[PDB]
Amino acid sequence: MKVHEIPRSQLLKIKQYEGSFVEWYRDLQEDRKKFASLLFRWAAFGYAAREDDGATYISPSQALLERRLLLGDAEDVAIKFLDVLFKGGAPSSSCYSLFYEDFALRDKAKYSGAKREFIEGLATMPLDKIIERIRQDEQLSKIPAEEWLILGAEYSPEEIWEQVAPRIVNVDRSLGKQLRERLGIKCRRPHDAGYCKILMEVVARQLRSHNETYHEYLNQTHEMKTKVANNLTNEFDLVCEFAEVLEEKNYGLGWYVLWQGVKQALKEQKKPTKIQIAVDQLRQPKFAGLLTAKWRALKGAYDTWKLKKRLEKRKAFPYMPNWDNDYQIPVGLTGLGVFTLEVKRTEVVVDLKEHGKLFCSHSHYFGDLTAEKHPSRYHLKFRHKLKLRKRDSRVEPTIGPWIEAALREITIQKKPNGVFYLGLPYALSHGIDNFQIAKRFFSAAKPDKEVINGLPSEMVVGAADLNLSNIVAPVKARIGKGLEGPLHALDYGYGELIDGPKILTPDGPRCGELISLKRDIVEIKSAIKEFKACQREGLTMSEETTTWLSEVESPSDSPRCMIQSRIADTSRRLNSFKYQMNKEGYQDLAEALRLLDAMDSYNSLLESYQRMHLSPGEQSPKEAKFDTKRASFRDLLRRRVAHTIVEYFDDCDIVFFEDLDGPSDSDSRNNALVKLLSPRTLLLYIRQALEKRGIGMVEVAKDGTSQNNPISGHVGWRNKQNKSEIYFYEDKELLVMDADEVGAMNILCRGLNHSVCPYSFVTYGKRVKRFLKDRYGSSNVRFLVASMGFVTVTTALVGKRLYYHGGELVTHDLHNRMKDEIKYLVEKEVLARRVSLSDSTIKSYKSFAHV
RNA sequence: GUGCUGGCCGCUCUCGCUAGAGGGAGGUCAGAGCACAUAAUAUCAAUGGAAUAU
DNA sequence: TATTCCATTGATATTATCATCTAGAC
DNA sequence: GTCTAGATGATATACAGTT
Ligand SMILES: [Mg+2]
Repeated sequence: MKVHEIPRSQLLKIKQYEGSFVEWYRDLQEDRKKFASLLFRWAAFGYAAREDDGATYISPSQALLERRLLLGDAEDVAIKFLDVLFKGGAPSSSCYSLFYEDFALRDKAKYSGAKREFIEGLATMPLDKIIERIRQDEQLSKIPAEEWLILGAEYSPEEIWEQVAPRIVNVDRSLGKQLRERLGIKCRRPHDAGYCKILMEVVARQLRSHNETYHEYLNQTHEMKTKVANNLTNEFDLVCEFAEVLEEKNYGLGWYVLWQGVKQALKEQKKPTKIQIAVDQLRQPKFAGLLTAKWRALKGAYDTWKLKKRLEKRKAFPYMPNWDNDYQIPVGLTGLGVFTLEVKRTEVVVDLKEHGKLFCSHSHYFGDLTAEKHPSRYHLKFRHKLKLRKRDSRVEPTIGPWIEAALREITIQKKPNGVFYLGLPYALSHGIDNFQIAKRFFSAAKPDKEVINGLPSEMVVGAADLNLSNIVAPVKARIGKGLEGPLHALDYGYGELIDGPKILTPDGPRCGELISLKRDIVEIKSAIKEFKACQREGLTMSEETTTWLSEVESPSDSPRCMIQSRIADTSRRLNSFKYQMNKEGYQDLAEALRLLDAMDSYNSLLESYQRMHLSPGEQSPKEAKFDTKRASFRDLLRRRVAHTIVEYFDDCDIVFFEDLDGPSDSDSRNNALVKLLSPRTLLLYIRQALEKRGIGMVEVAKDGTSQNNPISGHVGWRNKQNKSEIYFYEDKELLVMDADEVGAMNILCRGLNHSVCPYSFVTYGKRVKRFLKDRYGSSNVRFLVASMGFVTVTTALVGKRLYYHGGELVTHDLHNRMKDEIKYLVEKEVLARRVSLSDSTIKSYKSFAHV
């Protein structure tokens, strides 16, 4: 009902409504706001003031003192009510009596089946079984186990229940009624049970969300403080002193600034540098200790200082939440409210008994929808259809497969434009077989034996590489117990390829022009930027820029006029591209990504151009625009990419992906480029789309999955001029391979290996511990260097990278030497040989295999 | 059902004019295939522009 | 190279998406 | 009967270069 079901949702537009629906909705929202605000004060939370960006705050003690005045003598009852409501679950399903005026308490506990079977089996149960059964139930725990034994022995179950039922009644079910009579709580409709139930559960949801957020926030602050306090060295003190000195000159620190300043301080300089204040401060005697520090220590000190600066920036408490926006109001079938669903020829009719009827329209998402009524649920059957708004289009209509789901609740919500929407959250049912093998077997370093015994004897698996160009590179294989082949699945057996590595979709013809357009936009931006500077000091623009600007036909020759001619020409081309791609439905995804990049650049060009007249000293801030067209196009592209991958892999069980990193902090130089791929949300969408078809997804370690040889495990050199080719040197021969089919193959190799074989590490964690225990004798070992950089593990080095190439560990230097050897060999234009990874003459894939 | 496109004409703004470029609302003429898990709250990091300094 | 102000975007955590007894009715 | 509405319901699946 909940363990093996997958929830999804979609909306229907409410065309019209009868009865007093709007009054009911408005009353619910107003009471939600009021009582959420009140119960936030009953639970004395600290919070930061919103008006001054959290400079000041209200301590928990002041909130506690104000609560003592607000509640008075009901102080203790409210605390118990709040504890029960915050814990949640079934023991708190009777809190709606805080609002309901006609609430009546039953004086006996419910005769549930779990207690029927307990009482009916008292005769045969020994004392140890009895005490172990009732040590977790708070109702049954009200009676000692020995008394249970005498009751079972001397009395019949029919009279046992009568003797016991009043004794084990839950005494926290009457707390709300105690508060309402004592504080005079009144809601808008105190004689409607469903109204009170819905209101209480919505308010409780909001308060529980804030409770969990608040506690994790207060925990994380202390965690950060302890982590800062555990790392204290001399370099940290020196870096703190250096950072303070720079802030007095309004300069501030950075990793590049510190590193390059230390680099440039040793060498005497003549020409002034971009980082000159830092260099001048670094040449002072009091920072001599920074100039002789080792790189690892300097990096660690910088990291600790960065953590300290982030820690000092946090507020004391989170903001008080804003309750003003509307909530989705849920109504169900066993008590929350009452609704009936009727699918008609042209409408969907939702019947709320005494709050009117809602008439809704049909979707193409819920195509050919039918609903069948069952005792406490609806069975939904529908399909997806193409929406073609053009009446006479040449596209042949398509229809998807059937979908069967279970519906038990509905939601109602109002959009800010004044339209009402009905949400239908349904649940799909699939076997939890594929999702448990992915989480318990393939994500574990050492799976337990009973997991291994339950695995099937055959599997189909896949792997894929995702990039900004040639978006997807997939590979499909089949593994099984008792099979033979090049692929070795750890703890499971062997397997052989089904569909070798390839590139699913190459880039389109229009990708070349969409880069020239962005180059032109950036060049115009530079022209504007230097025109302003030359205007300020009464100089003249350089001849190169004037020659470039004069290439477009213009009605004048002054620079401002030439820059405006260039901007008009550049947007005539962007609009043409947008129109042409929208005409076809955005067939190519790489072209769409390039178009998005060009549009983003053009927006900055316009923003710069609008401020082309400002005078020194005066600032101009950004102006708010209520535009959401870019966010709806960017989202459409991510969903379309997730669909291509899931459509390719529709017959697999497990799919392997590398866990990519999202945009980074200020120290990264290319995080504007990775915001455009935007990888983490793409992975989320891929997981959601695979999960709708009962396919498991695993994320494997990514370091070195683009540098090892899939066949022999040797390192290669990836060309800098062209990133789509990688070169290897084996058997005194030079070989070349595609660097996207190498990534997919290495991802498949690491997935089948549970990511235990490392690419590089420091002289541990579960993966490295298992690798050390299996490849070598034991996990408690030390390392000594030998020969020309090879390492021998013995049962010394500290803090050094060690790489695994070809089955042996090697030191950092030998890895550099091998890559350099390949580089010098290729620089001499030595002809290489093409190797295909889908060859059927390959006898073993040795990449990331330690056994 | 939700989402994503241009040309042309007035009006109205900001900037410039040896000269035009851009924004907003509206009218009109066209274009239009393939995706869809729906919400509330909180928190962190960056992107772009402008001014300032070595 | 750095600082400050605006508005917008990527990402990650919480809260959610009912079942079964009982008392009245008719 | 069988409805249909209100008050009450045992505990709990990993790991740490890449775009
Ligand atoms: Mg790649």
